Amino acid sequence: AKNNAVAGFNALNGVELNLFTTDELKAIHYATMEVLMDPGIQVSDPEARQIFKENGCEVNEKTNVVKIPEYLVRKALQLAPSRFVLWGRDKKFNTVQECGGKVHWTCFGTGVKVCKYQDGKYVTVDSVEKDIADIAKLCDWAENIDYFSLPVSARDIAGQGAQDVHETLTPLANTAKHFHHIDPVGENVEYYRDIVKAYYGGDEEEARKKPIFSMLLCPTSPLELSVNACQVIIKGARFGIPVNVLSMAMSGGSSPVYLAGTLVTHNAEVLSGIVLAQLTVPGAKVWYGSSTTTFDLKKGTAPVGSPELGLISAAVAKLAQFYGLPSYVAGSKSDAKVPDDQAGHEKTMTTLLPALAGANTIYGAGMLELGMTFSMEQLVIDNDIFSMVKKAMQGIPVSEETLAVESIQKVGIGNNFLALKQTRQLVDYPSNPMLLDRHMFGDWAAAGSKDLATVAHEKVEDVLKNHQVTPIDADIFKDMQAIVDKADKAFRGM
Amino acid sequence: AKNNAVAGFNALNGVELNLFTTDELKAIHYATMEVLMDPGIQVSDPEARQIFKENGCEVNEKTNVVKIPEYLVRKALQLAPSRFVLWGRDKKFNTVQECGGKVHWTCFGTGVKVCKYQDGKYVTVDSVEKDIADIAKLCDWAENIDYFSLPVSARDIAGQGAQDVHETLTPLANTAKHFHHIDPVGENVEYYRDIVKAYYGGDEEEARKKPIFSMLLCPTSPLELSVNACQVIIKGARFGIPVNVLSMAMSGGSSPVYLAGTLVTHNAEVLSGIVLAQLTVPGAKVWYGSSTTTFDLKKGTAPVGSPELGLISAAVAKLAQFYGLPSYVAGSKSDAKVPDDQAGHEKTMTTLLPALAGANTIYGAGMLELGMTFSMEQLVIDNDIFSMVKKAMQGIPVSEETLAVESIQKVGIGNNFLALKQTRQLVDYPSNPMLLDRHMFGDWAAAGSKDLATVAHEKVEDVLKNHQVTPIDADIFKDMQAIVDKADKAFRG
Amino acid sequence: AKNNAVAGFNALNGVELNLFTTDELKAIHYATMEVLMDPGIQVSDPEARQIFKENGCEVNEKTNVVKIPEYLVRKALQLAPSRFVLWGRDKKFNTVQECGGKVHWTCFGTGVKVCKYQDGKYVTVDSVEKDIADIAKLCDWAENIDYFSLPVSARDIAGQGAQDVHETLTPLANTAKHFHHIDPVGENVEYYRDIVKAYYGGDEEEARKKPIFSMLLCPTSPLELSVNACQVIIKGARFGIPVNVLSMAMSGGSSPVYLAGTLVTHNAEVLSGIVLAQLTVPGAKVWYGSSTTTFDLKKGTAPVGSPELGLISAAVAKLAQFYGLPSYVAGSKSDAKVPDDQAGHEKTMTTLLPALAGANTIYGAGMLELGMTFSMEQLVIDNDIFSMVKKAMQGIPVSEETLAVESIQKVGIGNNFLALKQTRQLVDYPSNPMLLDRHMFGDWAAAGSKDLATVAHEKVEDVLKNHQVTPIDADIFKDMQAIVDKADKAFRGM
Amino acid sequence: AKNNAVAGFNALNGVELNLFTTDELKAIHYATMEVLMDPGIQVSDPEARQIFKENGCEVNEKTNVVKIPEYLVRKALQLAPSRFVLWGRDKKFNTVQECGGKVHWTCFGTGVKVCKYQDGKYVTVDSVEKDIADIAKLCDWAENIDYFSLPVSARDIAGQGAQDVHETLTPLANTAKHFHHIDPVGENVEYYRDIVKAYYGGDEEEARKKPIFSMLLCPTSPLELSVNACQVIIKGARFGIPVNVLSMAMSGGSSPVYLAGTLVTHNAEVLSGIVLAQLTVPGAKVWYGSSTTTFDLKKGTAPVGSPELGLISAAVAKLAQFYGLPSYVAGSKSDAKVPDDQAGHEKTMTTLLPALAGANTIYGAGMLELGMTFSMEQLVIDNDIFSMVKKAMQGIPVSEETLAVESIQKVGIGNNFLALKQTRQLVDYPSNPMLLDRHMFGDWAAAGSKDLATVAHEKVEDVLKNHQVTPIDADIFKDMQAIVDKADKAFRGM
Ligand code: NA
Ligand code: NA
Ligand code: NA
Ligand code: NA
Repeated sequence: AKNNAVAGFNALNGVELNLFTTDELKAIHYATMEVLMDPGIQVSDPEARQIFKENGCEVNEKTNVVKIPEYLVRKALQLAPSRFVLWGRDKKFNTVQECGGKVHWTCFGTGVKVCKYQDGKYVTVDSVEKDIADIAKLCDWAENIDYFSLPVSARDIAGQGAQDVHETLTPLANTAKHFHHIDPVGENVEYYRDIVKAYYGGDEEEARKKPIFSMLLCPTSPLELSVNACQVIIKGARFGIPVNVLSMAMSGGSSPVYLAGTLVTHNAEVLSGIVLAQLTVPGAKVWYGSSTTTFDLKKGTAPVGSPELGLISAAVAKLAQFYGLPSYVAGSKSDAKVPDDQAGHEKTMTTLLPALAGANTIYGAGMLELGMTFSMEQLVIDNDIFSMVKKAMQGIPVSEETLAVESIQKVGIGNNFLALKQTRQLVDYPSNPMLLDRHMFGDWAAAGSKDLATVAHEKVEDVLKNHQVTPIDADIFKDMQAIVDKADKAFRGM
Repeated sequence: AKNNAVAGFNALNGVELNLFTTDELKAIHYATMEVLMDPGIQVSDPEARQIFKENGCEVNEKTNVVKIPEYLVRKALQLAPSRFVLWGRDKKFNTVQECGGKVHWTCFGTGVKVCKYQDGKYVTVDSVEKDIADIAKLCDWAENIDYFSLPVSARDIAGQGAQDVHETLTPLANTAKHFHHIDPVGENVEYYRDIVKAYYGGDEEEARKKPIFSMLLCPTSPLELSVNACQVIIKGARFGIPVNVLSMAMSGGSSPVYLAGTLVTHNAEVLSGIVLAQLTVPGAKVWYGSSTTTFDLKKGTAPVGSPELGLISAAVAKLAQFYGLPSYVAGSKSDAKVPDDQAGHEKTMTTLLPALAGANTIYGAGMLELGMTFSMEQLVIDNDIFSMVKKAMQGIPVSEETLAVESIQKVGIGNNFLALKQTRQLVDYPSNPMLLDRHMFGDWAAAGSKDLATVAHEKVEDVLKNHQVTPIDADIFKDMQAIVDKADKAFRG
Repeated sequence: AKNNAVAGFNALNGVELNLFTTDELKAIHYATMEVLMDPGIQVSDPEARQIFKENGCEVNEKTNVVKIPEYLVRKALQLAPSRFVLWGRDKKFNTVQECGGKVHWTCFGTGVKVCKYQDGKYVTVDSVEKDIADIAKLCDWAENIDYFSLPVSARDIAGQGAQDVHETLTPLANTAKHFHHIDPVGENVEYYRDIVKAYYGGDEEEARKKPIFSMLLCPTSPLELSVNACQVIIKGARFGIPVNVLSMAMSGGSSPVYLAGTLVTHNAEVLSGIVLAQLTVPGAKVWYGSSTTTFDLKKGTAPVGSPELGLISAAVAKLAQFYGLPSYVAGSKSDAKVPDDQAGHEKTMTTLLPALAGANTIYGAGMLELGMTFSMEQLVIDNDIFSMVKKAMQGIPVSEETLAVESIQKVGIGNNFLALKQTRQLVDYPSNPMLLDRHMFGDWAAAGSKDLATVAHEKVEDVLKNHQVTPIDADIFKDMQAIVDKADKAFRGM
Repeated sequence: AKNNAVAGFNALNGVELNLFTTDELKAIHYATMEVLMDPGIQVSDPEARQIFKENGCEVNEKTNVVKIPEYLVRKALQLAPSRFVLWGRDKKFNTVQECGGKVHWTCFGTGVKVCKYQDGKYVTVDSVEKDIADIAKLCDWAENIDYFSLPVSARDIAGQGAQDVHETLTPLANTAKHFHHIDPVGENVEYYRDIVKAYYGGDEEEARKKPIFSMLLCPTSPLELSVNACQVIIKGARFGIPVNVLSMAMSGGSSPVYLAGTLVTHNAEVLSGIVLAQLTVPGAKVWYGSSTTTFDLKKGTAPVGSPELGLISAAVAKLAQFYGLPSYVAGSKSDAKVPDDQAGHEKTMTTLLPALAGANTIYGAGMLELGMTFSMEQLVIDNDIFSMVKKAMQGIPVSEETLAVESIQKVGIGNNFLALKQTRQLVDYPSNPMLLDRHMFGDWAAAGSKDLATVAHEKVEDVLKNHQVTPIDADIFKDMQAIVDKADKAFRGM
């Protein structure tokens, strides 16, 4: 009968996107190891500078300049786990972060304005702790949004209390998907530790095992570690909070105009963060990350929706895969000041590259205005664009079955597979976009001839008006909120 | 001193995107052959059937089903030139089509409706012959549209005259660039040949030694070769005109719901058309094309701005590089009825994949509404998109200079490169979009707060109102004009 | 949430076995190419010598020695179909023979003796057409036997008529699988053509489009094309019958002691056949075959159960894949004069190697005594072996599901997977040997303490007295049976 | 003239068997570093448990559940040697165990029954310390048996004396080949260390330098480390006694039905044991071993003669080579009760797969009845198979001399090589089995139509009587024999 015995067969599952060779990967490494020694990094916080020294570095106390020897970069890289798991309040939302090409998406972070609908026209308005609750609710419904990252700032809590300890409980409550705090504060890290230890009722061990709060720090480009960042890392490590050491460098700005040199300036900064982490607590969960892009040597902005942002995040991932770490990179971002043709493009352009390259986590969903405004319409739109990607990422499955030769034959010359059994079993196999319109001119017209913004906007309302977000336990919540009030109290007592 | 010597070094220039492995490529191939022997392929054209029979196929004269032996696919593929040049009336538009990754873009083709303006809004009219004379004018200006493919059908010529011969002189007339005729007629291929022999002054050599015109054809899925097709090929071969054998299958409709299967069906049809071409005139200029997409088993239509399409065009571009022929795949399309947020995503998703796979020619620029409308506005957007795509395909160039180690050092800790000499030199290195906005909310708002559609629209006007298209010779034009006239004459006959 | 998106992942399905680098392959080819020009092969038949001569072959008529130019070796290898399919009378037995590693099995062909059981022990007596009938029925049951190949000879028809023609109708009659004739006779090739054509109701189109018969010739080692072999090709190619150009060299005998060298001699012999096949009729179905083995300079016999046999088939298989042709090779062959311990080892040693190598068709199933005797018992035992192989060929399927991390987890430390949901969905996943006894000592002895030999013998009997075979149509059989007679009478007429 | 200058050339020496890609290794790895953290590994022994905690391991003191951080796996591995040597009392038996594909064989261990010749038939009688004596004498002779591994138990010592110590000196005196103790005891490791120090005469460095004693232990599936096992690792590690950290999972019982998943469990277990040994003593010679098999939920037992076992070992050998350590896998085992066809087959299946993948040590020779009985006949047989296995691993040597185009010509069309020089010189080159019969039928019948089993029985007999085992210096044996006494004496003091 038909064969069912085959010899070794080499296959390709999904889509492979190559940006470097080892000889090239290594060069980028060497150049960074050089830069790490001259000039080195400016580590402002003294405690961190202390840890660096103890472990073998060369710290210049008058200029706060540390020189990291490759052997530490090496050692650091051996301590770090190649994988850890982000937890949610609903285990179903858990998300894994592991050295590989297993792609996950998260929303933008962190904007200051919100693109809400006013009198017929969408209006850019200043964000507030409440806007955060709405986004959080929305992203709790968006499937492709694995976990939540602080979308906008609680500006209205500015000089009022612990805005940062605020941007913690709000998210944890308006969603059950893991929370990634983009704006942490080195001195208030204990507050996050507490708020979580609170969720798991006074039990710390549990909050270390099932962490629901992770944070992001930023090496100040070029070649500097802010005191805020040093404490975020150190506290992040010791307590058990995953730490994303993401970078924001700009070709022609804080790093070379060339993409390659830029990567170096980035690698150096991010690697010094990761090093500082493992020297504090070996096995500290870390993220080799980046949001680096290029400086528009003209317009006067940080274009975050251009191929460069895409290529770099793409590359950053490949570098993370090379170092054995999980990647969190900029992706699905746009410089469009509105959800129009451009927006859709730049979003698709900056996400597909990093995804095919295997970015363990791409952030930018729902963002607009080069990271200034956050649009909920743009989000659900992006959240759909990802589904398309996840299909494309399916690439081409070549098997005797998928080849379907008999199938081709049964149908014969000049017929259709419509009736056929197989065709019916694969009704869902094809990509079925939630918001994209695949209708005739009639169907569409006889439905309002609405553009995607509108189609999406109508979706924004619906979700908000009915999505069901698993709420935090009655008492537990008041325990957590306790730490927030204590944080505001502490704060006002200048 | 500084080093200036290096041993063996393996580099990666560009962005390498992979879909298959050899073992898998072979697999696809066998299915394609295993199918080429059963059921086979229906060849309605009796002259074709003879050509096939003449070489060793099993031409069942009563059903027309030809059966092609792998060895004939082997000789076919060893005859078809791996590369051939396209010529625009303007030498500076020449476009090399060669088995490999050298990618090029060409506008969409060929719809029946145009998305133009009216009263503050865009409206869907029905294509005409004055439209083609404009689409051609724009594409002549569009710097990422290497050559011209028929945009929309000159409807005001149906039953009036030879719509095709009209659809030939009009384009060639309104664009120095090359012309790829989407809907040519097998019985009039000689008309075209002559319209060209004219431009060159009755010199059928300069007409061969400089194809300023090429054509397309689509085997009828699944596994059929329409009569018009076989003649477009046979004549195209005989006259020495570049023929593009593009498939039109639809997973879940005319081909297996699966892609691998769909590729087999596509491979089957496209190849046969290639074998038929070669057996006609060894060395005939052919293409391994495809517009194959998936039938939306949930909307009762053919989504062509979907990731499904993207993957198919990209896969075809590989099967193309595999056998050894130039590719022409369906990319940069969208099922969006309006140049909105969707247009971007869809256009980008579908153009990217083939662009990165190495499609030798990607077409669909300007399209909209699954392929019924041609927005002059989207065309320009897509053209600015292609530009961005290009910077992308440059990936990361890792060299001792691009790594800029010394640069990082002269600037050092906490400073900028704005000053740096090297940086002042690379001012035109970073991607610079023509339409895409990258300003602040302020700057942009004080512009009118124009969305890309509106902005892309004002660009069209500017182009149509001021683009100087290199005009055909005065007489030369009147000569060709006649070929169209005589053609229309015979028509009314 | 749970990951459902991954990029470029290279995987290995099944088990891969390598024998050569492309350089060694090419090298072997180069020897072969030169050996064809010097000394060249001896084409005993004039018709073929002519055919060769016409396409540009230096043909010395005084010695019949033909020299083949590389470009012809090339032309032919490009003319031979990469794939063709064997047809059984039951479309549910059809077997695909196509370049690659799609492994298939067939019984041995063809011994002169039959090893049966008489007075308690095993008795090796001479075969008779009846035996052929019994083997045919037996194999029509065995799953792993894709198709049937003339197992033994009708030594009783010897002298009474044309045995080879009887050797055609009997097999085609006792089994509805495909029939591969190991002993065709060049002059009678037409008799086969008709029995088949007869079967199809005279329609030759159907006989050519659905070959129910195929045959194998043999280059005469070292470097000779016997007329018998020449006619089989020329006539096979013309009629439309799959021809198997299989070599039978012997290291230390008709080829060097080394194996690399024996492969050259073989390669030279086999290709010369294909050159003929294609030059006769372009596109003729062909098989790159071998059963070459090493000679045991010590024992004076050419062992066909030695590792060298296995090594050689494996190599030939690869050589076929190199030239783009389907392969037919030895394997699953033993030298032991009875189904004992030796038997099982040699069977495996020679079937395992060629199999993991991708041989398109392994033949030798149910054979004993250096290819002299056919063992009804060893055929079922072997058949089951082919199963344990098909399983082994699955190797390790590594996917998110196979890794089944959750599975290991839900079960947890110090527990059993016994009553776990997934375990019960894979109840039939493991290898389930039909003969090989996998019972405790107890359960076995309480079943007669039967060794594999006897246990087999019993399932042999059951299969014969109980297996049904799709009979050929009454009307048709007499038509074919008539072709047999028109040949027997004509044989006697001398 | 004749060339003797050739540019770069890629060659494949032997046969290569693949199973995973790197992406797939990384995959299997992560799942092990995922499991190694959750659930974790239960360490029964507190002394070892302390060692884990000491080195940053999170111990759940109450449940005894140790969570091993990936970095401890990485560090453990960096410490472990990539090679070490096994010594025999006879310098000529020294066996190297090194990361790579250098294959070696050792007898099965450790059954409790000896298949011996009763009244004309084979009987399964319970073993005794004496059995070990002879089995040791047998193996000593078997050239394809690198070193000896306690095959049967000194059953007649249970509840009478220090059995395991009897299972030490006994093997050691009845063979000069290295002895691997399959079942050592955590509280007697010191007796062994002393006994060895005795052979060398006080010099412990000699005992460290030339270990003539190694020992194995088995983690408890799934995810457990019995008290005894832990002590084995620790003591062996501290004394400089190699230690085989061999796992014994069962697909469908203690590990996922799938093999990928099972391997993951195998990995977690076998690694933890490696991590322990290392943390206890950096540089402790160890083994990444396994005998994990499948479990026919049907037959009611775990068959160690199935293709599953075959694949598993192979898979484990690769993993072993992946991590840089030596392998000790199960192979050359059978489920058959009597040495019949099944034996010879199942043995070649389980032994060939690992030999090819390149197991650094394969063990299962001389075994039958799913690991219950130890056949002395099957032993001499398996050993002779390994010879055929060894030839097979020679694959095809492609070279100017091996291709031998001159030789092919020197002989020419239709003439043999038997008379040729190159042939008479290579008379020893082909595989020459000791028991596999390659005689024609006639010669065989004369020999008395003896199967392989009995011809094997006659060989065992011939060996047990006449093979001489090197005498341990009489005096030294006294010293050694003495320490075994102190082992018994002490034993009765409880
Ligand atoms: Na694939
Ligand atoms: Na590059
Ligand atoms: Na696999
Ligand atoms: Na070799």
